Amino acid sequence: PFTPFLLGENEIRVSGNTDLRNTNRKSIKQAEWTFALMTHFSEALGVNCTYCHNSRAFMDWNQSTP
Amino acid sequence: PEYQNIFNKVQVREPAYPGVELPKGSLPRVGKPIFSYWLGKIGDAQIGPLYLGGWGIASLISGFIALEVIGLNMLASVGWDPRLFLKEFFWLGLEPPPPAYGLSIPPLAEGGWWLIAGLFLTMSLLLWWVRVYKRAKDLGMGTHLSWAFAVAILFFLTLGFIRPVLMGSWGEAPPFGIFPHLDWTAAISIRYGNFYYNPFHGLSIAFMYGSAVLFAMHGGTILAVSRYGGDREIDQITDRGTAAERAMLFWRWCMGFNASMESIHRWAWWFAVFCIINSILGIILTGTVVDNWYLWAVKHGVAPSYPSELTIDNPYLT
Amino acid sequence: PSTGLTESEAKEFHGLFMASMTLWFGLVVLAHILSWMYRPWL
Amino acid sequence: EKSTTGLTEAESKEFHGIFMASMTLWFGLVVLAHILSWLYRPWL
Amino acid sequence: KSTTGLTEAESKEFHGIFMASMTLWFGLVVLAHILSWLYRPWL
Amino acid sequence: KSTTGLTEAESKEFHGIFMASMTLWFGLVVLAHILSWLYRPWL
Amino acid sequence: EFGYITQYFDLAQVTLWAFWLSLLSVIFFNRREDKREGYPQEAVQIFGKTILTEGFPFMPAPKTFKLPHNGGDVVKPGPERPQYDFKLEQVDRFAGAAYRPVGNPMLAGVGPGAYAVRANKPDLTNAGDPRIVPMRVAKHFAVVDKDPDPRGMTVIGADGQVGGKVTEIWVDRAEPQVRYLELEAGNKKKVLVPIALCVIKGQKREVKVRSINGIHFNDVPTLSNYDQITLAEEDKVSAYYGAGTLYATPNRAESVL
Amino acid sequence: ALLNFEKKYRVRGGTLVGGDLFDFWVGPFYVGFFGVSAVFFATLGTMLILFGAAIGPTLNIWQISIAPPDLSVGLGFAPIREGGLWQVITICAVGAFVSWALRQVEIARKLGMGLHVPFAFSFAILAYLTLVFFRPVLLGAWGHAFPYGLFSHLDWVSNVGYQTLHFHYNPAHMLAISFFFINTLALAMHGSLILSVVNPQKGEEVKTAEHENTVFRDIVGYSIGALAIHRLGLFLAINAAFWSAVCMILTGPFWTRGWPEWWMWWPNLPIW
Amino acid sequence: MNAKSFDGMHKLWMIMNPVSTLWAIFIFQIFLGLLIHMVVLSSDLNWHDDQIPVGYQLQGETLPVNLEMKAA
Amino acid sequence: AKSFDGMHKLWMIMNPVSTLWAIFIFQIFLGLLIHMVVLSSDLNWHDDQIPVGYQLQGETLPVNLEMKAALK
Amino acid sequence: AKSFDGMHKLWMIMNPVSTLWAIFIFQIFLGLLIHMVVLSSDLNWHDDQIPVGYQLQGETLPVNLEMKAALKD
Amino acid sequence: DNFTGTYKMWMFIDPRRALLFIASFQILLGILIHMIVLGSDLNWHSDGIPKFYFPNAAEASAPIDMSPIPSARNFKFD
Ligand code: BCL
Ligand code: BCL
Ligand code: BCL
Ligand code: BCL
Ligand code: BCL
Ligand SMILES: CC(C)=CCC/C(C)=C\CC/C(C)=C/CC/C(C)=C\CC/C(C)=C/CC/C(C)=C/CC/C(C)=C/CC/C(C)=C/CC1=C(C)C(=O)c2ccccc2C1=O
Ligand SMILES: COC(C)(C)CCC/C(C)=C/C=C/C(C)=C/C=C/C(C)=C/C=C\C=C(C)\C=C\C=C(C)\C=C\C=C(/C)CCCC(C)(C)OC
Ligand SMILES: [Ca+2]
Ligand SMILES: [Ca+2]
Ligand SMILES: [Ca+2]
Ligand SMILES: [Ca+2]
Ligand SMILES: [Fe+3]
Ligand SMILES: [Mg+2]
Repeated sequence: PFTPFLLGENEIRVSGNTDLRNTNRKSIKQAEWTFALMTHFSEALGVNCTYCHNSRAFMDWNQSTP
Repeated sequence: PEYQNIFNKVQVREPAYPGVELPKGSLPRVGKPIFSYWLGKIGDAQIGPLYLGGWGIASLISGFIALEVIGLNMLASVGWDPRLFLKEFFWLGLEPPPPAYGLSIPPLAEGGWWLIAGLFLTMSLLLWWVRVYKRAKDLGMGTHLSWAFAVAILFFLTLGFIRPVLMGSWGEAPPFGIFPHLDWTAAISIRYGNFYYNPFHGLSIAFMYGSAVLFAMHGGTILAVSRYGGDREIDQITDRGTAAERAMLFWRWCMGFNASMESIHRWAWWFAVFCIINSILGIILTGTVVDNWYLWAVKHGVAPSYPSELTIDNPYLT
Repeated sequence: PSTGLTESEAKEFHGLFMASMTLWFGLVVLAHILSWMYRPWL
Repeated sequence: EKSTTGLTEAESKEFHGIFMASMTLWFGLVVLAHILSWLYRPWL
Repeated sequence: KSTTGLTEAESKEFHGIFMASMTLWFGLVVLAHILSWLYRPWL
Repeated sequence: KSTTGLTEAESKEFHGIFMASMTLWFGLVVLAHILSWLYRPWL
Repeated sequence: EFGYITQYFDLAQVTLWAFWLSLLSVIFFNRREDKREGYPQEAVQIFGKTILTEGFPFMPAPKTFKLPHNGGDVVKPGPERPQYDFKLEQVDRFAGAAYRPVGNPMLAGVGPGAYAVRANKPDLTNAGDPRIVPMRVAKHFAVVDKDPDPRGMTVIGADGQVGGKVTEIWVDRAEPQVRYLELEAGNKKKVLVPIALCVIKGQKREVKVRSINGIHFNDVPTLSNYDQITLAEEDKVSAYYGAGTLYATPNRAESVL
Repeated sequence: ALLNFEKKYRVRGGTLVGGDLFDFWVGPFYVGFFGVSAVFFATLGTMLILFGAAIGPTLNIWQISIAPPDLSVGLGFAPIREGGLWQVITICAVGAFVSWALRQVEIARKLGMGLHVPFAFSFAILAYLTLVFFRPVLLGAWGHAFPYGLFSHLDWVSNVGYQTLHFHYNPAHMLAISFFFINTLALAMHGSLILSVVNPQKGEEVKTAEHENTVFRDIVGYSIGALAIHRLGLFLAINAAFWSAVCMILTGPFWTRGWPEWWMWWPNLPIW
Repeated sequence: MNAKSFDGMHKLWMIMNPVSTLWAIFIFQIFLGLLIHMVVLSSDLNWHDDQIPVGYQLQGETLPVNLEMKAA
Repeated sequence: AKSFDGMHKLWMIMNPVSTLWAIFIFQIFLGLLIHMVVLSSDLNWHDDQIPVGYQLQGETLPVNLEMKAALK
Repeated sequence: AKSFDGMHKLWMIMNPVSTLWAIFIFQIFLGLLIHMVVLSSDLNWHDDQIPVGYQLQGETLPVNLEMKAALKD
Repeated sequence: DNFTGTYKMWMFIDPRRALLFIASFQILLGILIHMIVLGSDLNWHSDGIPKFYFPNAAEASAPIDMSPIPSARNFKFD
């Protein structure tokens, strides 16, 4: 996941901003590439997902940590 | 203590039973029946014979072509080495086409083998459906086992064919692996905002828990009255004995209502089928109607709201 | 007679089966001629 | 003792005659299809 | 004793035809490989 | 006592043909390996 | 804007309502099928009068089982055969009080020793033969060696005393397996014991029957003909052994702690 | 109300505690000492859940939540408004569940039958106690247990799962899921088969045991038997519960990395 | 021997079932045929995609009609 | 040297038919396995591009080259 | 020197056919296992490129080199 | 000849089962070879001969796996 994300400049976000079907066209494969990069963030610092997220909404900034 | 009836202490043999006579015009049964002492410690010891007619051969040709394809692609992914195949076996898989190809037929090493294996597995399961139906109907029985099988086939086709077509991409379907298909499960939950806030997912979990509860309860109750001949359910249904009476008093006294020896089997049927019906309904709406299950749950007054105390600044707004 | 049909019954069935199959294939050919006229694929 | 299908030798001869005729006709049609395909889109 | 019910005459008959068929099959295989070597040699 | 129903004459017969067949098979294996060594030596 | 809303009503909502209504309706049908046995129930009134009530939802209309080999029709819910003659005394003067047996508790047919009133015909195979039979009538069965043959062993009876000796095994021809052991008792009668109430020790060559006592094997119910057993007789035998779980010793029905 | 056949079975005796004082029925229910206990504890627990909802922000059914203490309380005693209510309710819950099991034992003794059902219930109880008692004690704090709320214990489940980066690769989790899935399949087949044999094709007789064996030997080649399928059922459900308890006692106390990294013992065997 | 060593070989079918053997041979041959064709198609010897004697997708992309339509 | 005299008596305790079937099946499995193990090593003979690379041969045919020029 | 006299009586309590089958199957499994264990180490003899590397030999044939050259244009 | 008595084959092999095997196998093999040839360069449905009939994308890249779901239909990727 480093070639598209840490040298190239691709969008990491995959989730929508409303609840029903809208203009979002990302796929499950893009979600997998994001999941891979996040796994590396966790390993490189010695932490879990919950060091920066609340898993019940991985996309909300008002429910993240500082 | 007292005998618990979990293993057979004394075994007995007679010559093998060939089976109830079939209607005239049928093929013979293939195989000579053998006996297993270890299988007889816990159940019936006879293995075979088997019935192979028209539909169960077409099935088994389809299924084995599919298996050969899946196995060979997993093996090509390590460079044909069987040592590496055994070493890294849970990480291998056959992957779907890249999502940019849409619903077209892609080249063979970039998703076409996935498409072939999917088609052959589908045909295999539909031919098996016809076999199950005809086998039960030729012996003169009700066809209840075909209805439940139909539900299961429908769930296999929903995730895999119907949802990918309604979305516009074959790359939305699971791959054929062990760890690869677990990764698919997690990713589809992450992309469509948290399956815990999908209500059909909650209802199917309710019915899977309930299946385990109900079958522990039934298995216990019939082993507990097998000293009064309770394991013979057909006779207890058509001539109620003391085993059925005790079995229904137990539950009536314990929780206030009961079923009968025939009705509990309808409860079993339905608890196993509602699980999968809700599975279909929950997958078919994801992506095609709802894009974020958590935001849906918030709009309909379902999600709790933890206290905040802080303010985090969205850096895309700055 | 593993199906219980005699030889006369088999002859009868065969007659009508072959007629029906020929008619079906005729209709298939007609459909393909129309499709070739509308959108030739080779 | 031995595995049998109940066919006599005359019935087997009859079945064999028609089986071989049918297989030959099928293979003839296959050859024709491949000649047409080679004329249209040669693959080797 | 494990037995197939075939006598010795029946076994001789079966063996004759089995060997003939296997020889014909292997002949066809050899022919296919000669053609393939002429078209696309692999070694 | 575990027994196969074969007498000693039947066992002698079976053994004769078994040993002949195994020897022929191993001969063919040796020939295949000599060809492979000539084409692509591995040690 | 992260949580903007366009429209409140959607399809997921309607579909969820439809499911709530499709459940809530199989409950109805299953609860109605639950009441083809044991109903109408008997409600006791303010001063002892008993009426028949039927519950919620009401009982279904009767259906018919057609039994094989001209074994008759069974309508359900339908009539009932008459109870036998149990005697009981209530302990406390209210409808929800318990009962005590009046005579000898072992020979009373109340409590865990109650039984049902079934047909006086044997259960049949698919060919029309009786299903449960002794191993001398079924001449093709054999006990698998590797397993202790119980024929010959003794029948110790839960207080250490001897009950009798095993003389026959009763098998099940439809599903090959052991169902009963036949034994000769202390007064030289032939009585049966279900195989699911026997612990068989091969080396001691004993069968331990924890249910009843040694002297209790003399009063086990007997059969009419010893080449077959009927549904009624199965019930009687099994129920007699089940009465001992509470009546064998006077201390068995008496609050562990 | 009593069933048609019920009166001859309502005798006294069979109890564990108490004696003749609580040996009666109320309607269809049987009460006993443990019946009184169970209803007492259920009522108290329910009322405390409701009060903990009253002091919260909402009485919406989906958004009620009562949470355990903080991790700084350790294995001590928390204030009522910040964790102690959760502790009292979790005492009531244990009391009610064990009472339920012992009442079952009394009933089965009275009717003359075996103790298989309370024994299978014991494994559900064991899984609950693993989540609220054993795992918290081994990790050193009550605040490792889940809060009481629909939708709010699901947030717990989610975050605990992601504390190991990918919880699908937990081995005992895989084994338990295997048992759950196979149990639903078996229950569908058993239900279908009995219904099919007593509800045959229109205008036919009820079928027999031979038909039951034949159908599955025709389709699949092996039939397990009418008494062994009940055994197989008790077995699959109990094993599901057991391996769930193991998988949770492994996570945290005995493994703190990601779960994919455990599996690394396999491709590192020096034999390939 | 060396010449009379394989004399009684025809007796083989008194201990080996002919029907089972026939079915096994046929099924094994079909499975092996599929396997070898798939293994050779996944190598450098592939004969469907090698663009010999001509590439057909490339041939279709450069037809004058398609070129003139793509030009607009 | 007379230590292996009674060896022929082996077939009075070991079943000949079972042994034959076991040997045949094991030999086929081992054949497939060794071919796959050697093909996945440096000795691979299908993909080694000897005596020539065929995909590369198809990419540089004059017809394909002239078509790829007119596209680009 | 006289401790192992009655050893031949072993076959009066242990079944010879079962023992033979067990030995044969165990030996085949162990043969496969040791070959796989040695192939996965530094002693591997199929991939060590001795006495020559054949993939490398194929990549640098003059015909393949000349075809790869005419593609860079 | 050597093949004089081949017709006796059907005295121990069931001709009904033989027919049921052969029909099934041939139909399945037909489907298989068609799908294999369609997933290659010999494909004849979307090859643009004698004409491309669909409104295809004007610039379609070579699709990779890290891709989004397409907005419109397209069948010309090469
Ligand atoms: C570009 C491609 C063309 C196209 C090219 C072709 C070609 C080529 C063929 C068809 C054929 C069919 N097409 Mg078309 N077809 C197109 C678009 C459509 C659309 C649509 C929504 O766009 C539909 C609904 C159809 C539907 C049909 C069916 C009528 C027919 C397949 C019948 C079948 O499967 O029998 C299977 C069922 C049986 C065999 C059962 C046995 C007989 C039964 C009892 C009688 C059924 C009658 C039958 C349907 C015909 C009735 C017509 C009457 C004689 C008047 N096509 C497009 C426009 N289509 C096939 C056909 O017409 O067959 C003659 C055919 O060869
Ligand atoms: C570029 C490649 C070519 C192509 C190259 C070939 C080649 C090469 C062959 C085919 C063959 C077939 N092709 Mg084509 N084919 C093309 C495009 C198509 C398309 C399409 C949508 O584009 C279709 C639907 C078909 C369909 C067909 C079938 C008619 C036939 C397969 C028969 C079978 O499956 O065995 C079914 C077999 C059985 C059930 C057993 C034996 C049959 C017996 C006698 C009873 C069945 C009834 C009847 C005879 C069935 C066939 C109908 C005809 C009369 C043959 N092709 C393209 C243009 N095709 C095969 C063929 O022609 O067979 C003669 C064949 O060899
Ligand atoms: C680069 C590689 C070459 C190639 C190299 C080879 C080589 C080498 C061989 C084949 C063989 C076969 N190839 Mg090729 N093959 C290629 C491409 C193809 C393609 C294709 C779509 O591209 C197809 C469909 C085939 C199909 C076939 C089958 C006919 C045959 C496997 C038969 C079998 O498995 O019998 C299994 C079934 C049985 C044993 C049962 C009995 C046989 C039945 C009764 C008849 C089957 C067909 C028969 C042999 C031919 C018809 C009869 C004769 C005309 C008299 N090849 C390419 C071009 N192929 C093999 C072969 O032909 O041997 C004869 C073989 O050795
Ligand atoms: C670099 C490696 C070399 C190579 C080196 C070797 C070596 C070394 C050997 C083989 C052997 C074989 N190779 Mg090679 N081989 C290569 C590439 C191939 C390719 C291919 C698609 O590329 C194929 C299909 C084969 C296929 C074969 C089989 C003919 C044979 C395996 C027999 C077997 O398993 O029987 C096991 C099954 C049984 C014994 C069942 C019993 C059935 C009876 C006895 C009849 C079976 C017939 C039998 C298969 C062949 C006899 C041939 C006849 C005399 C014509 N090789 C490459 C070029 N190959 C082996 C062999 O030659 O055996 C003598 C062998 O030792
Ligand atoms: C991101 C989150 C992770 C995840 C994180 C976890 C965590 C964390 C846990 C599990 C646990 C489980 N997971 Mg998981 N799990 C995930 C994905 C899955 C998937 C899937 C398809 O993806 C499946 C099928 C499962 C399945 C399972 C089960 C193996 C297990 C739950 C059963 C159980 O605990 O029974 C045990 C039964 C009980 C605890 C019930 C207690 C019963 C009590 C005694 C009786 C109550 C009566 C009541 C009060 C009375 C009401 C009365 C009214 C009158 C009616 N998980 C994802 C990857 N999973 C749980 C587990 O294993 O715990 C042991 C667990 O803690
Ligand atoms: C709470 C309160 C306000 C109390 C006041 C009332 C007072 C004062 C006292 C009452 C006395 C007492 C002690 C009451 C305790 C009871 C109370 C209050 C609550 C408990 C009720 C309760 C726990 C019910 C839960 C019911 C549920 C959801 C069950 C789940 C499983 C389920 C859906 C089962 C349906 C299928 C059934 C009926 C299975 C049972 C069943 C099985 C499993 C067989 O195998 C079998 C085999 C052969 C014949 C019959 C049967 C059979 O009936
Ligand atoms: C080395 O091995 C050999 C070759 C010797 C054989 C051994 C085989 C082995 C070891 C196999 C191992 C297999 C494993 C581990 C498989 C794992 C499988 C799992 C867990 C799969 C899970 C999910 C997959 C799903 C749900 C797939 C669903 C696919 C569907 C529904 C496909 C639909 C496609 C269709 C209907 C075709 C449409 C095509 C067309 C032509 C219409 O498009 C236009
Ligand atoms: Ca080519
Ligand atoms: Ca080469
Ligand atoms: Ca080397
Ligand atoms: Ca075209
Ligand atoms: Fe049941
Ligand atoms: Mg993946």
